[PDB]
Amino acid sequence: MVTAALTIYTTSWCGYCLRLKTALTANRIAYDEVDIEHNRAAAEFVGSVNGGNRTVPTVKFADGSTLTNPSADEVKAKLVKIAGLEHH
Repeated sequence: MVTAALTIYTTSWCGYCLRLKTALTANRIAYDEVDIEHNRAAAEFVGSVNGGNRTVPTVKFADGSTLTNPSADEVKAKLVKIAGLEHH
């Protein structure tokens, strides 16, 4: 369905949270977000794929894989191939 393009795992008290939001918004990237300290299973997941420990935001794509705190370019590059569009 690609409605869940990427799920953002972050805390509200993270430094990169609002930084990355703006980058995605400027690229009109459609995303879903859930806070990690509310969702323990998500916290566990993001904490595992994070840089050592839970600190940085992580995006879980529609393919199931993650990318630890990426920029809008980096996510666009991946997301496009998952959804389609770049073809005829």
